[PDB]
Amino acid sequence: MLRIAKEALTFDDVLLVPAHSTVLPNTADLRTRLTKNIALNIPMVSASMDTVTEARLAIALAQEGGIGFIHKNMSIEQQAAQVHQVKISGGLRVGAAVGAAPGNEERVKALVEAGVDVLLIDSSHGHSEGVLQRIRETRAAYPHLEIIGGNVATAEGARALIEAGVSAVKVGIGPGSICTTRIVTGVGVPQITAIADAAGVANEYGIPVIADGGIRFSGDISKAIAAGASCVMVGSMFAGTEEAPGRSYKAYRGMGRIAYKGHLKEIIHQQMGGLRSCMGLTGSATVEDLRTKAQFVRISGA
Amino acid sequence: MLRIAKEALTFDDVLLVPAHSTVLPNTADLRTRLTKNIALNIPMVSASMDTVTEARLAIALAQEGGIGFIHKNMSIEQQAAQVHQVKISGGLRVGAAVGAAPGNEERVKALVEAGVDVLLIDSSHGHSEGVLQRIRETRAAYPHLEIIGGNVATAEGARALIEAGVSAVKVGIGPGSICTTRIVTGVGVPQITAIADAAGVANEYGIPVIADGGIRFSGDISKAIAAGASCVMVGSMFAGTEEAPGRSYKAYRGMGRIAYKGHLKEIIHQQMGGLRSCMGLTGSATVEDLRTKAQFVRISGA
Amino acid sequence: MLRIAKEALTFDDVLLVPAHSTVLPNTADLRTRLTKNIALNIPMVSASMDTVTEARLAIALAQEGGIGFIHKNMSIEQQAAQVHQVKISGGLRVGAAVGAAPGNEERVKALVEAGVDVLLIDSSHGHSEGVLQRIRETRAAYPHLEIIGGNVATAEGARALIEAGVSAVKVGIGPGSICTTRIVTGVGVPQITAIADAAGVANEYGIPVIADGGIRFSGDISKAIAAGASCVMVGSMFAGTEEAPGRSYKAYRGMGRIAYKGHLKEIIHQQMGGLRSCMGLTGSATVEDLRTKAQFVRISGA
Amino acid sequence: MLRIAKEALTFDDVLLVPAHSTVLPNTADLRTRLTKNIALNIPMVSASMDTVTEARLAIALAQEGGIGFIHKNMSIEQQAAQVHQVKISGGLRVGAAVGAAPGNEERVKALVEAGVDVLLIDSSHGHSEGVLQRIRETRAAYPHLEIIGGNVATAEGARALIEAGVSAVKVGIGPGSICTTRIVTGVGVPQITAIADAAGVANEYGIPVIADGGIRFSGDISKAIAAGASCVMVGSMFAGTEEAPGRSYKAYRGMGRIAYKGHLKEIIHQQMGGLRSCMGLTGSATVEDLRTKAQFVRISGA
Ligand SMILES: O=c1[nH]c(=O)c2[nH+]cn([C@@H]3O[C@H](COP(=O)(O)O)[C@@H](O)[C@H]3O)c2[nH]1
Ligand SMILES: O=c1[nH]c(=O)c2[nH+]cn([C@@H]3O[C@H](COP(=O)(O)O)[C@@H](O)[C@H]3O)c2[nH]1
Ligand SMILES: O=c1[nH]c(=O)c2[nH+]cn([C@@H]3O[C@H](COP(=O)(O)O)[C@@H](O)[C@H]3O)c2[nH]1
Ligand SMILES: O=c1[nH]c(=O)c2[nH+]cn([C@@H]3O[C@H](COP(=O)(O)O)[C@@H](O)[C@H]3O)c2[nH]1
Ligand SMILES: [Cl-]
Ligand SMILES: [Cl-]
Ligand SMILES: [Cl-]
Ligand SMILES: [Cl-]
Ligand SMILES: [Cl-]
Ligand SMILES: [Cl-]
Ligand SMILES: [Cl-]
Ligand SMILES: [Cl-]
Repeated sequence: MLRIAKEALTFDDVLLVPAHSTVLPNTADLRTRLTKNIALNIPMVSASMDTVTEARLAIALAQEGGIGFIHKNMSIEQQAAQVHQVKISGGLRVGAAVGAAPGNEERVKALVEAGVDVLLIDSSHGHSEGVLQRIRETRAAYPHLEIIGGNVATAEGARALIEAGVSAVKVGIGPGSICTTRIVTGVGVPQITAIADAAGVANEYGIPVIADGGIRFSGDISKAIAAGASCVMVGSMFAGTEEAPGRSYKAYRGMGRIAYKGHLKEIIHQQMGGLRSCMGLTGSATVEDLRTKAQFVRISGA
Repeated sequence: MLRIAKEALTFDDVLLVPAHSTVLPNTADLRTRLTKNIALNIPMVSASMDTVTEARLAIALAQEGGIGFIHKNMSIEQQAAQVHQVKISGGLRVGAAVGAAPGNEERVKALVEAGVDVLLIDSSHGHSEGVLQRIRETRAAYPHLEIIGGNVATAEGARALIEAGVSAVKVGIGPGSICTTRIVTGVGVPQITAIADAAGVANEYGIPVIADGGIRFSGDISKAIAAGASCVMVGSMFAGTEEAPGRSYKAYRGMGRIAYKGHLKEIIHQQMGGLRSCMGLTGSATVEDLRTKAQFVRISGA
Repeated sequence: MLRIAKEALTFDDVLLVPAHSTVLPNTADLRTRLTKNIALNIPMVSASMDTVTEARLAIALAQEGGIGFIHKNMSIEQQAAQVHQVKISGGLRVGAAVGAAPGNEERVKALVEAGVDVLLIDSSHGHSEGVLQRIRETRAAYPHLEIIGGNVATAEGARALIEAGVSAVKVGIGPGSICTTRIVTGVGVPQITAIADAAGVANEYGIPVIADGGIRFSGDISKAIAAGASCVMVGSMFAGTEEAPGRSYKAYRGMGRIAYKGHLKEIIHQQMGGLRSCMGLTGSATVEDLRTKAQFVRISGA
Repeated sequence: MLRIAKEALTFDDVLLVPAHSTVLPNTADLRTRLTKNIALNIPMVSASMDTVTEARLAIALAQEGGIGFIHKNMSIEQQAAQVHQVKISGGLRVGAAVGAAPGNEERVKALVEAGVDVLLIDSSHGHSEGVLQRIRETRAAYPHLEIIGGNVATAEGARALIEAGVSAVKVGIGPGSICTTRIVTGVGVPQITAIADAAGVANEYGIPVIADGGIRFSGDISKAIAAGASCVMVGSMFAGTEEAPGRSYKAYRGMGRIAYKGHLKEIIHQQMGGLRSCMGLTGSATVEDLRTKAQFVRISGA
């Protein structure tokens, strides 16, 4: 009667199962892929948000083995110069975001001319035909440009993005800490099922999946990876750091205030320490082992 | 052993699934049906409550494309005059409510003579034989009058109302924000299952279903429609507005105080903006697409 | 692997389903049975607790159509005299409780000689052999005495009580508002499943089931009856009334303080008004209709 | 798609079912086994934590019929002397913990020479090859030494420990009140399923299982035993007692403050009183009856 496609699971619905292990946390290999052709030293990227990622944060994150996505709420001169700034600070990679509306061609051109490593075409709805069309137009114009498209939350959405020409699929409709999509629209898919459904398709093509939204604790990063993600995208977790664009707070807002957190490097150290522990507990030598072989148990939340 | 008919779902048990879309929010078509023969420009109607709907609110809502139901807790002169007031403010439609007890014939006659577009026969229990009898008596007396009957929460209740002669079925036993039915009586059906069960029957006859109770957020409106409703009836959401009959509050009570909310037009704008977004995300060009083709996922609430 | 007998449901797991009805709340028939041979005008009895039932409350409740159980924490003279007090206030019925330990014979004799209508043999564990033995000894000694035995929470426990000679089975292990059994012992059965399992057996013999514990709201009374109970036993709900043995409170304690509630008659009126409403909504003309024909839906608690 | 091994249950997901009983709480037999060759008078052991167990607590617990595990965060002289202290206070048994890193041989030798009854090889991950290797090395060196290995949370982990030479398997990954494993790593198994899976294997060899972590209330002890554990290990429950190493608190920290609790003997008395009650309710004459024959119901947590 009611058209229910299936049950869907979020981070708090599952735990990872410990397994025989020869991995110690300090020996775990955190290397992974952002896109088909771009490797990362750690599985973390920053959100393309005007309170999270500008050049300073992008530099800090790349030095720690991640990549930042310069947000689009700035002029092209400003966004190209930020790209260039990162590129000259010693062979660092950088991304930049553009919207999916028509008229973005000059922004894309400037970013590409500035040496951007990866273009993110950011949308609240990656399965929208206008998004697919922007990706197809960009891929035709720039046959060798690494392109992330998103966000999707289904197998069919991931397949559509891949067939539009993306280099990586970004997943997340509903899960972000801002919570407006779900409440305002009634649309979303719990993020563990969303990642798995997208990865089920993406794996067939060797296309990485990026898990975007809902990461609160380092345990969520492990679960996101085990569900099939190659890396995670975080906004709230890095907002309020020194590097982000009677107590001290910084603005965090949807594209609210967050308590000051100090320097990004310590946050990243704590988060990856958790991941390293999980890899020791699950016997995962590499991110790929975690992503393809670790097992979950479903829990009640009692 | 225990006589359990089935499991039943409420709004918080489900999310809508994003889908391929050529719909933009500004292009979504919000037109729908209130009854077999009455169209609405937006899928919203107001509750027949003495703290929610009198002439002023009914006028404001009709100007925005909805319809109001003038409550019955007033004399006939008063209720007929309120009907007339709305009708003369420029070709606006209006409803009015009457109780299901015997002796309502003169009230119904006066409302009909005042030009009421739709008569609501309101009951806490639409599957009661006394209600069915009042609907049958009214339908026989006024063969062409649009009549809403309710409330029901089951397939069998919807079928009984239709067989009594209603023009639309109103659903909701248990879900209203007042919460007394469930707590006091132990009776109710979670509203997403209630809407779907009623729509399963009503669809066979082209009879609209009105989802009444439990709408807190614009996301609930989308879900109600996707479960099979043609429009939603709201009480709490409009109570406390300027138009409803050291902080400022208005009474909201069952047939309690609610913080002042300003003008109805802004509320309606925000609520329909959410619905338009959901339609963009689900690829629903029209209310009918959302109502008949969108899909849900079941969630745990973790 | 894990020895799980089945899933079990409490009051908050279920709702009653509305049904076709010719019953109005004021026409509902609240008569029921306490025991095989004792009728009640309403389905309520009071707990045998030293902060709930002495003669004054027992009188008030019997005048409203219920029956009270004089608690045992008093001497025999005191407990017999309390029995007699109720019996002389105009043809009122009364119960009295005794413990299940050996040595209760003189207490039982005195109660029987005082005219007690029903003897309650009260235990936290009715399936204990010592309890069954006390019931068997009492039944042999007093072949015509109405005897309630309890508490049990299973089919097998109900069958054992019946085979020991009880006139009614009292159900409840775990559900009481005091909550110590569950927390301290880890033992219990959710009360809706407990009632149904016990009634499944008891019905085969025409033996009533009394639902004891966990009743918070009048909705719980309806659900208890629909699960198979003939009446409900309440402690917290009547504790703190005028009649029970800078704000005003009375002691409520396990065999804590409760806010003063005024007179018992108003409480009973409100509780039975809820039940009458439920019977109108479910089309239950009599307690037996509710107990044997009404249907539930299972809910998530979202 | 998603690699989910199964659903898993914690203490709050289940209740024990009452059963026919000839057991009174005062007649229940609390004797059990710690290891293959070490009996206990009550099923309780203390955690090897630097805020829970040193000689004073170990003595007090052994006098009540349990055994304590002297923690390792002290020198060998200190840890051997603490062992000796307990051994001379009148034929008391004592355990001691060592880490699983290489270099522990002299610590183990000193503990064994001091008369330690049981060696605990403590790890957050008992299925780690380094742990299995330390157990195998210890078993080869000390063919007759009772050795506890842990912690594991799976059948396969329990089997690995047994095949490494342990005398008892300790279970718990994720359940401890400190909660860091789950949150930081995303790894864990709900403790009732973890105990049952481990006991399913261990039972085949007559090897006891020790349930470690998550015990808050005496009801949890009963459930842990019924799930298959022979005894429980507690940290938080004994931290803050007089004997543990403007209000009064003691440190409780992971290997935080806890309110002062008075003397250990009263805590143990209350906890075992709950267990005795559960055994009366379930008809379990002995710990083995509870561990192998009692039944659970699954509950929703409403
Ligand atoms: O519900 C939303 N309302 C918004 O206004 C919004 N803006 C961004 N995003 C998305 O949230 C992601 C970051 O989520 P977290 O704060 O949980 O890391 C981001 O990376 C986006 O995918 C939004 N989600
Ligand atoms: O539980 C209830 N006790 C009452 O006294 C009551 N009065 C009205 N209604 C119903 O609630 C609907 C409006 O519900 P919301 O405030 O959730 O919009 C209305 O449209 C009615 O269907 C009641 N429900
Ligand atoms: O957990 C418990 N600890 C106690 O000390 C206790 N004493 C009584 N009872 C039982 O609770 C019933 C009344 O429960 P309510 O307050 O929910 O009506 C009573 O009728 C009893 O069945 C107890 N339960
Ligand atoms: O999540 C954890 N973080 C820690 O730092 C930690 N240290 C000890 N343990 C384990 O917790 C057990 C005691 O748990 P309880 O306080 O629940 O009795 C102990 O017996 C250990 O198994 C830890 N768990
Ligand atoms: Cl999608
Ligand atoms: Cl989520
Ligand atoms: Cl109905
Ligand atoms: Cl609902
Ligand atoms: Cl029982
Ligand atoms: Cl219960
Ligand atoms: Cl394990
Ligand atoms: Cl747990």
